[PDB]
Amino acid sequence: VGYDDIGGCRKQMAQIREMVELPLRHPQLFKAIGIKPPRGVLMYGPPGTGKTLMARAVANETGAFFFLINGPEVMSKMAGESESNLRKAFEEAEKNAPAIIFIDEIDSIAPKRDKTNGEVERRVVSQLLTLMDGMKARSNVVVIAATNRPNSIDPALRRFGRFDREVDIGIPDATGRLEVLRIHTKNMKLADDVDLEALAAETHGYVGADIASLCSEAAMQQIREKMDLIDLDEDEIDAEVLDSLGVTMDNFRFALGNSNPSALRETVVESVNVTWDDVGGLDEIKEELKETVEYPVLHPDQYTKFGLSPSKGVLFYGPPGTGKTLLAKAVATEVSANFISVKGPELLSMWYGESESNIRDIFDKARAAAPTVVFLDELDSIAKARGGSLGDAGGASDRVVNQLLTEMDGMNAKKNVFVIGATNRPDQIDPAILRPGRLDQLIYVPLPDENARLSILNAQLRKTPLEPGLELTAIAKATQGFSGADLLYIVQRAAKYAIKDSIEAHDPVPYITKEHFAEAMKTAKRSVSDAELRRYEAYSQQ
Amino acid sequence: VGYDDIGGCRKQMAQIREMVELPLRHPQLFKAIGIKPPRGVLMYGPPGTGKTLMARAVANETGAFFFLINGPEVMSKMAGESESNLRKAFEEAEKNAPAIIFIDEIDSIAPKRDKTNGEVERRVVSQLLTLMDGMKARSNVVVIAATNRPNSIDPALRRFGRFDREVDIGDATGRLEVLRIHTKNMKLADDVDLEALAAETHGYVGADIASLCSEAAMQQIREKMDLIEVLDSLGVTMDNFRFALGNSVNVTWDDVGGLDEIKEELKETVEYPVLHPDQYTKFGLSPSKGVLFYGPPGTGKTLLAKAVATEVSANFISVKGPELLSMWYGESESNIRDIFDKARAAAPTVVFLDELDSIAKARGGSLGDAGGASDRVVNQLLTEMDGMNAKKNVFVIGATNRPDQIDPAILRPGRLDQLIYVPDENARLSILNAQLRKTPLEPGLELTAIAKATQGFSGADLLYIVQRAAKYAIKDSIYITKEHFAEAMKTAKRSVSDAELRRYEAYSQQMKAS
Amino acid sequence: AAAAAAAAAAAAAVAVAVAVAAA
Ligand SMILES: Nc1ncnc2c1ncn2[C@@H]1O[C@H](COP(=O)(O)OP(=O)(O)O)[C@@H](O)[C@H]1O
Ligand SMILES: Nc1ncnc2c1ncn2[C@@H]1O[C@H](COP(=O)(O)OP(=O)(O)O)[C@@H](O)[C@H]1O
Ligand SMILES: [Mg+2]
Ligand SMILES: [Mg+2]
Repeated sequence: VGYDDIGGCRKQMAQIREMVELPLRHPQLFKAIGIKPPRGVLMYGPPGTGKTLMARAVANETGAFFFLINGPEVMSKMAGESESNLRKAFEEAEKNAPAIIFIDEIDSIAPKRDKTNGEVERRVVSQLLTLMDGMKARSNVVVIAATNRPNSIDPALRRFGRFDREVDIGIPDATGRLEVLRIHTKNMKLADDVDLEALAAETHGYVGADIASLCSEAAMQQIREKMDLIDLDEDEIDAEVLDSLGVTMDNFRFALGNSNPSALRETVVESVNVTWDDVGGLDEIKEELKETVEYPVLHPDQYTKFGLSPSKGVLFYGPPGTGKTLLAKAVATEVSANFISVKGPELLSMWYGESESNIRDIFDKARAAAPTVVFLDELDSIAKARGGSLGDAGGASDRVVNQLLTEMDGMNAKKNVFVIGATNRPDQIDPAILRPGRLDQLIYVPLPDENARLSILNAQLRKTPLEPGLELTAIAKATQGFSGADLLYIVQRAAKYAIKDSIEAHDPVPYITKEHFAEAMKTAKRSVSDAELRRYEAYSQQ
Repeated sequence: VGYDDIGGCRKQMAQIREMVELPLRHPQLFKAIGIKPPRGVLMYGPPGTGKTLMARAVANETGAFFFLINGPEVMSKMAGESESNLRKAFEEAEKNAPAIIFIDEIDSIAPKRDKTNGEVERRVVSQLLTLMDGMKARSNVVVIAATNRPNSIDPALRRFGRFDREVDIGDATGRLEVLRIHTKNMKLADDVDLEALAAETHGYVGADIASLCSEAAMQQIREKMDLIEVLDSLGVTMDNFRFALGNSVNVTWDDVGGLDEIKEELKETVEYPVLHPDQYTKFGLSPSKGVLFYGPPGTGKTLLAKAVATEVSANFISVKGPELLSMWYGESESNIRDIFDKARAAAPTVVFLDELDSIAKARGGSLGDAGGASDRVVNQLLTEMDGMNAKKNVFVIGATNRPDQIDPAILRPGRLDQLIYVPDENARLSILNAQLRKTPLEPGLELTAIAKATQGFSGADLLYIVQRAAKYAIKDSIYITKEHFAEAMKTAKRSVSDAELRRYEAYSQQMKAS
Repeated sequence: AAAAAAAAAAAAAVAVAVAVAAA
């Protein structure tokens, strides 16, 4: 492992290389200017970005002495050995040659004083401080640290002379991810039809080890598609097939469609399968959503050419059972950006100040794996109007909405995050949310009309055997006031009658008959009420 | 143990078997493809599922060294000792030969490093992270984990290189396979049918089946040794297994009287999707899920739900209306989410929500803290019943006595599509016959006369009359005679008034007209 | 001759949390 293994962080790599190499390769410059170089690095960032890999690279390349210290491995049973261990380690490091020290998980042996108990922790922290910067502090020794939670470190350790340059090794961009993919696939034998440039673009939040996992999974799938076809050959491996190995593009696509970024492993959404053809009617809304979603991500050069950021938020409102969550499902299924589904009251908590910690966590997750689609379902619950309630519920339900206000439009770096809202009482959300910059465009999704409802029926029966002489237009012209869910129910009842007939006969009937479908239509429902549809109509008119 | 001692977890067992053994059987393949194999597995599922059994079986089938580490065992109060214990364990595992490390219950020693306050927990977490990944971390040795809640683990631990693979180890055929493999070493009997066992024990994790078989076998000898060639003709029968099960309701399509069309509709709509998944896949459509019952109280809605739940191999989770509300902020919604997560975690399952008038309440607007709580509960219920879910197999069944106070978002098709109305002397005859199934009857009593004098009673009233007759019979003893019915008939209640009947009739007429 | 040694590892503390009531 050398400096070429690590890719995607050329800036940070150079930032570390300068102080690790130039003082040891060309020290004439610093004596000519008469300033000693910085001596201390704190690599931070999300887990797996390549901090330990960068330490390994700088260790294997430089000819200087390298000493490894792990975090919890320094302290021992008896009182006064953690400090003795640190003393011996630093003495050995400085005894012989210019040396590099590397502390894995410095957060495990550098807790913030004034908030931790146990005297041994304080004593070892103080010993580390004295070793790194005290009287006769150091003599040509460099220290490197690696952590995932820099804020949980003693501020006395994050000072010049101890940790002066804190390099941020974070998630790569598209070019960095492309570089990571190309480096990881240098020894694995692939197929000529595999293109790395396209494959890197679909991945958005995959950082380092995530990409490695993708590669490994693809190879495993390729092994399991054809190894099973051939004899196991436990005695020996046939040479002819070994030269036939490779990885095809379909393997990479399959492995990609299963994997998710390691950051968003806890919030993984179940594999629900919907497609744009499965949503009938409301084509203009479909095209508008596609425009507002996939123009920012597929054509960012245009937006910077015009020098403007894109619009982000959308809110569907309308009568229940029309395709709001269905549109959310379709977006989640056939869009490159990551999806984080959240239910309405799912984020609220028993304790004080935890619903806001939950909101903070999910929105930081969204900003880390940008571009991302955050689908807030039933916004009418958490986004209640502030107004006046005079109660602890009012106090807690007012604090939660205020966190949402500052998270969507606050002090953030304009990262790509598209918020989709879905409510059924749009009059009961504070106007501070129904504003451009939070949810700019408010899409009303009425009940389907004759053409739209007919298209819905055609979409619903995509994979249903039907008689050649069936005329769905007639049932569509004799329906009024229905919703897509009601037509779905009609389809379900027709299928159930067909199944009843098939079981009674028991392929006696390889299709749904017009008689079965008429029997199903006999018990029409008309889910939504006309007494209550006027509320939506008045709200839209206003 | 061996691979033959595992049943039901076929696909995940095969996946773990191949991912562990392919490197061991021949590394030339991975050398040729030039990629290193996965070296970590996070098993998660309810306790007693067979996860450690699977790990042990894989370790036994291969030339490995199964080393077990318990969660609470390694954690200690001394400073710098638990980390030393983990380091010693890993050094031992890597020292001898390529081995399998099974660290059980990592959730006890992985508190996410933010919600914890003890420094030893964070220190051991960091030690685990350094051991799994780092400079020369692992050299041909794999680690297996186990937990009930996989969420309460460090994100750094659920990374690639530490726990790159997560396996869900949660049915009828697997349960039957476990029954077959757990009774392989004992000659039970010739007339014992395992279909009833695989259908009746519909809520057994898999480690409880071994206990059930052992208990039945022990009780067979316990009952066959009071008086005592003896070794000949030994083994368990159906009676021993039934007793073991006795040591989750007892109804089968008989305790309900009348309402034949309602019974047939429920039976069809519940059994069709369970018996014939192939037909629906051929037709390419999902089944209906929701049913709502409304009418006067004490009519048998709970009885009907139990009677339609019993014939299938599904579970039964009955929850009362106000039996979930709490004074805290977000506890009711947490309870609802837990209930539905349990319901969909064991498919198939029928959930019986009782007194929807208490939960739904037609949220609208109330302008109060109770109003906000009701709004949040209604929204959570709406999202869970039909939202960003998979709806594998869940049959929500509602039951209320005031459907007018329900919002038109739960009555919507796809959530509670079927609006069934539950409303006679001929029906009362069947009700009395079903109630008096196992009872010593007199030839001289005429149930027709008893039913003729009801004129608007409910099944609760009939059960009360039967209970009074039984009390009189027991008083006389300390068969049922006619004079007990004669004296018990005068003390009728007729708790259901007349105005509510008019309200129900008006609601039914409005629904029919709609 | 024998010798002694001192050791002081840690202790156990108790925290207090705040809850929110929705009436
Ligand atoms: N799939 C299975 N096949 C065979 N036996 C099982 C299975 N699942 C559980 N058992 C039985 O349960 C007992 C203990 O289960 P165990 O695997 O320790 O539970 P857990 O999954 O909580 O570790 C074992 O003796 C085993 O015989
Ligand atoms: N049709 C019926 N046949 C037999 N028993 C009945 C019938 N209807 C009611 N019962 C009896 O009366 C009681 C009704 O209670 P339950 O159904 O839980 O109340 P509700 O009808 O309000 O849901 C049950 O214990 C049941 O045994
Ligand atoms: Mg590392
Ligand atoms: Mg929806």
